[PDB]
Amino acid sequence: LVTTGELFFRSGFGIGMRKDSPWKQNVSLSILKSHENGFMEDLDKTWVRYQECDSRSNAPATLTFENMAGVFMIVAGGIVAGIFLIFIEIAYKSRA
Amino acid sequence: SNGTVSPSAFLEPFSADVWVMMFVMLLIVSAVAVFVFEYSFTIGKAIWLLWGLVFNNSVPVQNPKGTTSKIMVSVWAFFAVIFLASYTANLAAFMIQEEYVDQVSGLSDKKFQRPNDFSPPFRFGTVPNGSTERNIRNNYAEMHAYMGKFNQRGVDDALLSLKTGKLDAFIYDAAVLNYMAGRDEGCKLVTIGSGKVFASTGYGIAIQKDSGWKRQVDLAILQLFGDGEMEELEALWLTGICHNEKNEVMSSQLDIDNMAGVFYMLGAAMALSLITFISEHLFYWQ
Amino acid sequence: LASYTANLAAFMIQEEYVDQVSGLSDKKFQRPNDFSPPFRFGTVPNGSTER
Amino acid sequence: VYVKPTLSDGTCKEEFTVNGDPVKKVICTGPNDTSPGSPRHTVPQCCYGFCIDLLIKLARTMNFTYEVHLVADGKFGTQERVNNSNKKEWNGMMGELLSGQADMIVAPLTINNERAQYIEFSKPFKYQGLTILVKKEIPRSTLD
Amino acid sequence: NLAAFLVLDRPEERITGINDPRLRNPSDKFIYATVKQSSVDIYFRRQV
Amino acid sequence: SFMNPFQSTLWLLVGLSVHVVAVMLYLLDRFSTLSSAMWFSWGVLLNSGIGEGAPRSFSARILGMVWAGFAMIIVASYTANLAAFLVLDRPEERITGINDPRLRNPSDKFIYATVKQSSVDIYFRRQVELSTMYRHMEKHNYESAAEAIQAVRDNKLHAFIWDSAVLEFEASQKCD
Repeated sequence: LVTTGELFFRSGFGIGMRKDSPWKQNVSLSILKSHENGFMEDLDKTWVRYQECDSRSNAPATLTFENMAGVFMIVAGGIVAGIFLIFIEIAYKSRA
Repeated sequence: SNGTVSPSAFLEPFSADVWVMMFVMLLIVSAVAVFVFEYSFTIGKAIWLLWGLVFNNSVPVQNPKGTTSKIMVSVWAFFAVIFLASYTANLAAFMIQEEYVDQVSGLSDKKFQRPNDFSPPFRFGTVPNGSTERNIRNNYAEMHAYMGKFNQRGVDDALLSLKTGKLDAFIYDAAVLNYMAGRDEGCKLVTIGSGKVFASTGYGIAIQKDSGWKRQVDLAILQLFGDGEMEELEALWLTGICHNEKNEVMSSQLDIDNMAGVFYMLGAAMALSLITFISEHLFYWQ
Repeated sequence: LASYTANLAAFMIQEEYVDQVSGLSDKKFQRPNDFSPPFRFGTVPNGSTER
Repeated sequence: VYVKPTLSDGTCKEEFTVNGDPVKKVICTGPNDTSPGSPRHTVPQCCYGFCIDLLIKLARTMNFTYEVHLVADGKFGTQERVNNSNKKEWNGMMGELLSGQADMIVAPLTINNERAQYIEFSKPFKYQGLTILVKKEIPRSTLD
Repeated sequence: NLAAFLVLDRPEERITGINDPRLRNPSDKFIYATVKQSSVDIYFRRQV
Repeated sequence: SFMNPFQSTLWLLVGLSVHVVAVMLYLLDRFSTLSSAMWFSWGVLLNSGIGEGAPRSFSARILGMVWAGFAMIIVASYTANLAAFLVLDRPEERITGINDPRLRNPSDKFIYATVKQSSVDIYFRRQVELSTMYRHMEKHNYESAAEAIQAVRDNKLHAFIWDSAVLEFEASQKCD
């Protein structure tokens, strides 16, 4: 499965807090500081970026064995017909 | 880059299992024809004829003499014509689709970590006395000066120079770059990645410290996202003329770089021919 | 021959339309019986056409 | 936030990364039998992932402890009626903060109007949008 | 003719976005799903 | 029609390859002619057919199998690319009315005007959105409404905008 479409309304994530607790200022400063050290990008590439799958939205379908059964079938039918035709020709030559 | 991804597209059609059945059917039909002819035509001089026939018959061969063999080689000719038509049709279908590639990834790359020990000397345009320069100064310093040698001119002049013969690189803010690449003549400019940046910190509105206005302004701004007017404003005054899917490349030349596997197969072929010659010479002397 | 059989394939992509005659004046819709099939057309009464 | 049961003895197991680094893990306590119709009870578990590493990084520059308590409702929770009168009350996640038993909500939270109206957020640490997902494709026609 | 049959045959049952005609038009064979009373549902509930 | 579906250098390389294969087949006759081998190799790829230049025993055999395969590959790869390029031709603008963003903010290389002092100027003025388009039109506008069609037919203008009926008649009569 794959994700399509564009991005409508785009909020952000964030560590919540209480109202008027001593931490809020320092935790916001720490998040802002760490966001400018590659740390967020580092962890993103460490965890959210080992995507083995690939999209490759190209390369239309390749002919599989569903579009060649008829030709091999007519080849086999020709072989079967020739098997009897050889005897028919031999008998015709012998009679004539 | 106006490039088409066709490294080994010559073998793309006919999923690589029908050729084994082609060979098996070829050998079976040759053996059947020889057996029928039995009741100067050997059992090896028939695969030659049928291979040539399957492969746009051009080399002279020796036709059979029996009527049944005639009808059978005719049926094989029908097979060959159908197969060749289908193959060329699917090759034509396949070569159509080719859109673009990704020249480089983000900052994490030895390509960006090769200021001089690389191809002819490179550069990346930056705007002097900017936030980006200070950020990269705090970050990797080798790219700040050792690789940041050729500082570029202003925003428009740098893009023109990249459109000119310099065409080194450009590092700047994401929003202005996205707008500028969105609405420009032609489609010669695209931002690599476009959704994976290194220093996401956004814009904003500044207020005097501890004023007490923050709550109302913040709530008003966050309310605007609620009813989605910002998307309308952006689409009105940020969306450009470009960035509407893509159509194709259609590389006219199709140089030796894209078409090389056939010559690899031919090389394997002459290697096999020499090996067979050596084996015959060795086995014919004792 | 190759360029021919390629351009002929180029010609077999476009299809124009299935358009028909214009207006309410044509033998195909002038006499309901002067046609190959008996034309029982769609004209809802008590409407614009009926008046 | 990855969740996995504790290893018999009570200590979380050991795992390595692509770089061969041990993944940080905590003793995370969520109710057992996540199905709502069962008498869910506390069972020590192991929680480890992105947000956990973020809070560990926060710890090394703030000098404070932590005791993870997993949600008792399994939902983000929005503004809903109290089901007793016309008053609207918080359910799901944010109510656990608002009552008396939570101080940081490190989780896939998200900014909006009402939640930012009733509590004070910080600067965002990711700019994810909202998108749509469908299923992939398969080969095609021309039959015989 | 076979080339024409093999160049223009691709189905395009792709939703472009929030303005896709199949999305705005209600359907029973093209249902879409969300999550129970979360930050995504409130956005739709705000916009009538 | 010549090298343009192919790279400007591939032809000389394929000629060198045909000569190399021909001479190798000609010099593999010692296991128990040069002109004949050259003729066979020069012919099979070109698909003409001259001379009964059969190969030697069991070495030029496999060489011929692979040579024919390569010739078929090259010949059938020409047509695919040429058909693709021909199919991907016929580009144009085909303006879809005001919906196309190009004319909603065009450059001076794109020209589009209308008759002065008519109702279309009043409508364009009564629009807070297309003020820049109004200015671009007002940069060059025609006082008359009959010389505008001639100016368009002289390609000085190519995006004349005007009411329906006159345009329908002037397009149904004047072919261009």
